[PDB]
Amino acid sequence: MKSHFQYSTLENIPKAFDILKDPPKKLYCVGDTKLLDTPLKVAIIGTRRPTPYSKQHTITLARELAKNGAVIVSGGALGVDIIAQENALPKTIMLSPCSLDFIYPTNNHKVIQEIAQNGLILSEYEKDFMPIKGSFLARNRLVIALSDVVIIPQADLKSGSMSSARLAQKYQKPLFVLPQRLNESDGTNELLEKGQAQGIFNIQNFINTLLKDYH
Amino acid sequence: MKSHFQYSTLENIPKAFDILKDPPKKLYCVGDTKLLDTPLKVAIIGTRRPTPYSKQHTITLARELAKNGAVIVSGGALGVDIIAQENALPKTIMLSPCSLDFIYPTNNHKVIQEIAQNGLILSEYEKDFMPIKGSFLARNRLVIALSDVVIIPQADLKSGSMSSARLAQKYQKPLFVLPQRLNESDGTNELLEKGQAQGIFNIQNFINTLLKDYHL
Repeated sequence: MKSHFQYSTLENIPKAFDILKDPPKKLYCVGDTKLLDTPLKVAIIGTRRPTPYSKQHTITLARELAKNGAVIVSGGALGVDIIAQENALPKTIMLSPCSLDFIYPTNNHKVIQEIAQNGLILSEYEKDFMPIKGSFLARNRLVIALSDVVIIPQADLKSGSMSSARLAQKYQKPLFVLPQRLNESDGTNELLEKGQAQGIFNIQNFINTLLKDYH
Repeated sequence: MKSHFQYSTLENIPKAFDILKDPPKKLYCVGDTKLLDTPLKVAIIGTRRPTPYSKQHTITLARELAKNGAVIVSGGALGVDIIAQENALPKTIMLSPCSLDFIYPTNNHKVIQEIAQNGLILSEYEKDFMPIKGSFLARNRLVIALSDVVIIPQADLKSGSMSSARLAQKYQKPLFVLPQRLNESDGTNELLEKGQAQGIFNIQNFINTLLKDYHL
């Protein structure tokens, strides 16, 4: 699926990538590259199949933060990713697991089009490049490193969101998860039992605290 | 409603009550007083109207703890209390808000009767004393001071579970809650919010850890 994206290259790889053990040598971009300068970047990632409960609060989170000047970052994946990005428009950055001439995943072509138009997409791949196992993971570390804080509304064990969790750990990014009933979001509950993550027990409080610390 | 319980007076006020500001000077008992002499006592208290979700883990906790020699302590009220006490039998202790010649609430008379037979019921009140707004609260202090740990599976704000939660804090009893969605039980989520309580994110781990800390 061709995007028909007229995309350039980004002058300077942002400072945030410096922390990487294997930084990206070059980045391609489409849309507003001035979202890269913002005070607060929040990564919102998670399962491809969120419950109406997870979805509902992801929307609230993405919207509220975006409304108050935060920028949402994700991978455009089905589920939490795309839900969070679409509801943060225009203040949202996507890290693509494929080159900017393609659209992945194809099911989200609609929102990805709006992001390229109103937000920002970045790729570590020049052109005619499609996703393979290792390219998702590599895209992932970019989302985690670019962001100040990581929210994972819902996730299972041994998932990509757990990979990312481990990344948020070693890159000292604060990890936040939505409270979930036992057995409904194992991944996020394990992060909670291990103190590897902080719970969001009040949306208004979690967001206001976060704005105050940057703002 | 008469209980028709034959009951007595406890020989010794348990030491756990000395931490109270206003310890009870006499306690009345029916059932098995040797349940007072156990290593570990867990209060399980909460809303009268639990979700199937909260009921199911309340059940697992009461049963798995009782199975392994813990004693479950509660107040015999509708919902969480009675669910926990029924599932812990015979290892359960109830603190009654009325004298032991009465049964309250009447609808729990079946499980309360089983507790009188195989568990232990205690009361601050000698006889001819039916529950009043204040005997419920007085009874709550006895629940928290007797226990070593406190579990509140689910609860709303402005509730009795909440006045008890303060008591746990005031009396330094580690306080635990079930994971609950936003806007579902605001009392227990407020306790997580304010760092006043610890969440139970793995039932089996919570239980094994609890049993090992008390050498069971």
